[PDB]
Amino acid sequence: AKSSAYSSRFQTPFRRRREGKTDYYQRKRLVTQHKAKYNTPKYRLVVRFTNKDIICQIISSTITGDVVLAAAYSHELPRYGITHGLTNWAAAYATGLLIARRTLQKLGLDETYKGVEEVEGEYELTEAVEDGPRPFKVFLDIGLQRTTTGARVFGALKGASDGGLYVPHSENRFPGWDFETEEIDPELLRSYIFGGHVSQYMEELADDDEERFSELFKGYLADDIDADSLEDIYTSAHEAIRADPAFKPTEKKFTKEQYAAESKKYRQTKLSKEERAARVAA
Amino acid sequence: GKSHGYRSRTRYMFQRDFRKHGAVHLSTYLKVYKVGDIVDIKANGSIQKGMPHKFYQGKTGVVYNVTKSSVGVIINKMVGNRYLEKRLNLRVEHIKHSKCRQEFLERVKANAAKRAEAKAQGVAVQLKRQPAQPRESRIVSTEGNVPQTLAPVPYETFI
Amino acid sequence: VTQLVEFIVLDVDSTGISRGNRVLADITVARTSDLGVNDQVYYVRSHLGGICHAGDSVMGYFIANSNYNSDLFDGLNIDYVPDVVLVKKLY
Amino acid sequence: QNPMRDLKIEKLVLNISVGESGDRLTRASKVLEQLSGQTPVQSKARYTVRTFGIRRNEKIAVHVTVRGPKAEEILERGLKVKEYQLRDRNFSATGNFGFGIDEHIDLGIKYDPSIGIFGMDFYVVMNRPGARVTRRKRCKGTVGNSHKTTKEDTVSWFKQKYDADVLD
RNA sequence: AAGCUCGUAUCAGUUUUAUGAGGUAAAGCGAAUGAUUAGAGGUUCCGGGGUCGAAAUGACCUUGACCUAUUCUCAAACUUUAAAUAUGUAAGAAGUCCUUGUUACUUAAUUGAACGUGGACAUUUGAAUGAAGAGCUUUUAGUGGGCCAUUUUUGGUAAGC
RNA sequence: GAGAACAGAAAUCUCCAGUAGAACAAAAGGGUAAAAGCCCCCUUGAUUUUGAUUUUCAGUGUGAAUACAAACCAUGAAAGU
RNA sequence: GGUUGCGGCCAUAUCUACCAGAAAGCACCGUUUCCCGUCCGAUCAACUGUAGUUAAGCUGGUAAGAGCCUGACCGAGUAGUGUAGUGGGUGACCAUACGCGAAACUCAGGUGCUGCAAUCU
Repeated sequence: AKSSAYSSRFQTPFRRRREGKTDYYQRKRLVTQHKAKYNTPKYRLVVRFTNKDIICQIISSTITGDVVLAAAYSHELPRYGITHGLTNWAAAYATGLLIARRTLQKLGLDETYKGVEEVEGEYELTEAVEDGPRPFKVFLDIGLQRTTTGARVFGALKGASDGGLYVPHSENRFPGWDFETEEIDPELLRSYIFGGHVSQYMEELADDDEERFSELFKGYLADDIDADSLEDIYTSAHEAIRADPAFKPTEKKFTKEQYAAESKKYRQTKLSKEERAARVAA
Repeated sequence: GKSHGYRSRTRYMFQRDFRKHGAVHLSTYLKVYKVGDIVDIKANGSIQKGMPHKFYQGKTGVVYNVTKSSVGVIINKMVGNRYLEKRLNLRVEHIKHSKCRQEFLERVKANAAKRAEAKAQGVAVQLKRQPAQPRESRIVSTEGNVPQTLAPVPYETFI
Repeated sequence: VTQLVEFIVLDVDSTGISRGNRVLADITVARTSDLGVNDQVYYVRSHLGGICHAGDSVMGYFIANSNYNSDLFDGLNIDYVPDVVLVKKLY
Repeated sequence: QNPMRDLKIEKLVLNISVGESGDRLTRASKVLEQLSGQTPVQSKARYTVRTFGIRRNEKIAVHVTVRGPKAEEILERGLKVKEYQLRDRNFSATGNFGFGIDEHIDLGIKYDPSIGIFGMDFYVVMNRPGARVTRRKRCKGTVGNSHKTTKEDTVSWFKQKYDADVLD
């Protein structure tokens, strides 16, 4: 019941906007470069959370399309020992550590700028080495996530800063920030990094309500991983990332063309004009 | 009273377009302007800051200065009996390249290609352009082609 | 007339002089805009003697914040200029 | 089909249209507080009509929304007032249903003569699971037509539970 | 007028190739926007501009607040598409290409930017036609009441207005 | 447009449709939709030093405006502004 | 070839009505101790991929659909317009010569195209 004049005069918005994925008021401030640099691409750490998966990328800008420099996902963590809970706050920290140690390897700034290793959860950012090359500067891109303190997003940022990447950030949206005094609690922040907020809740739900301890946390009981060993999972996991962040891919099966030979069967094809004209004739 | 404001008589010239309202697309910002490039000026209606005056709509200049958001463009404007050399600072939304210059830079590469190729053969460089020549003599075919006779038509109203 | 400011009257103290309009009732008046959250009370003689009671809205010229640029007003004695001139009762 | 295409009782919006503001408005707020168990929010006027006696931004009316399992129990207590009987009206074309009562002392807790007598508007919304897609932020879309709720589907639902009549 | 530096300099009230900008003529009203001439009622759905008031439950006068029902019109101050004439720039030596020098700018980075060394490309060196030379400088007289014609027009009944 | 006690032409509440038919201190013309409108949170960059540039232009003034540089700050998680 | 993340160009991509979708990815979905935010864990926060589903989203198809985009001995070399005449006409305005030359309409065809990184019978 829309008039012909209504569809005649209609500013159809851009393709990424009516699908609802990209803010274009934010993108203009992230993409543009100070024009006296003439070529220098501005690299954006894109951290996107779907459910049951974490996506982290390092991309640049070009008029043809964005160019991916390096990327890692949450489902690569079972290679590094983290099986269950690969979408919590702590696995988000491990993924940001993974992209940083990977992008410093393929670029060349690998041996220097190791970042912090004895991680205690205190706000500091990487410093430039005296009489050496400057560290690699990557800005954060959040998309459409509402910015609240204690989020999963800044955990992926903290893994990027500890890996050695230069990410400009404040200490106020980390968890444990106090409202009245403007300080951060480094002891309480260190809890969230190694899965303390989950392993604490494995205690209270155990004795009080056994009915949900079978339904929830079922992968923990299947492999028999108790609450106090959860902190020892991530500690071995971060050192596993420092060893070999090399990104070997998988085989997937025989080839690629067998995948295309399947997917042709289930999509429908367009009718021709004369086959259409035969249907109008009947 | 008269009216000589900074944006007078610009009702239809600073309008945006039909079905092109809204924010600008991101290949406007990603293009690169080096010093000396030939640019064209078309004022964007939505971005009010750094905006060219109504004279310079449609002119063509040379970039001498590059800064954070803007570029410096020189325009030759006549006044009286003399050209002056006036300078502007336009943000990058209002500016765009000139394709007449861009076709020149790829014709020089073709002109350098033909000279180097003809030197391997050794004669007849033949590099200048020539305008349209009067055509040569040729033979038309009436084979399967009888010349059709026409005649002027009489007058009818059919109004 | 476009410079009138709403005032709210607290009480009326008449001095008993009266030509034809119940002269010189010392009206204790406060601003409409400052009655809510402030404690600021003005104190002024005015010809609006009998027609004014407690809690009435009156209009007035407010000299204490106005920078006039007359040479006649500049050629005065400032410490004899009142802060409030009550003009008319509203409603 | 059947398997997930199911109705539910998403929110219940209590309303009390108080005529003019004052302490009588705040005594109406304590009614909804002891009823819904939550702190009610207050609404301001949009315009000045002056035939009803109201002015703009006056905090004229209160309302409180109840979600979850507690919304069904207040809904059951309201239908007992009108004996599970509704008109041919009261069912919107979108599929939602609402009804207004008066004299809230007939149901509920007590009389309590200090607080007075008040009449409520009950309004109930209905949807299916999967209605998040219109409310969410990222990748916002609209629900397809066969999944939408209708007037005819709600009355067919409302007859089945609670044994009620749309008799008019 | 006095000349000065130089004498093929690259300029030109012009065209062509290429590429910009514009919103008038014409089109459109079954694409948005759209007047006109008139104008009857409904008494706190307002008072706006007044005026008189020992006050406000306060009066009197007026434009009315309100069009409460439909009814046509097209367009200097209405618009999707859009000429003709007129208009901006480019057609190389102050250029292009290899190569590596400079720095306190810039880059994660001898990455970029800008200006250069050394090497290569000359008589078709990068469209047409013309060039009583090209370029710069000093100094001063007169003038600062205009008028007419084809075309486009505004005020006006029209005018040697 | 369809629904809800008193409640009607107009109070408050709910859903669907809604390219701006609203709003943006004011004249008109532009401009703008995860904003340049509405509602919250924090702040004084409405500051210091002087040059270049645009508009009316004699390329003088005056007013208004644009883009920088050196300082010092505001805000934001940040790009930036 | 199908998905997802990030885009480029911004309706051949939108709008309305019905249908189909293995695999995996998405998406609905389950809970409220913690960081956190609301009248309301609906929105955002966190927690589990667990109890369950392709019903929606999403993608693909169909329609002598509405819209939109290309064309054409379509309309039309018509409307307008640059120069020329001691051309016509009381005029209004109209023919000619050398030139440039549209719009609505009519018909025919079309219904997104692609860059990077990953993953899928």
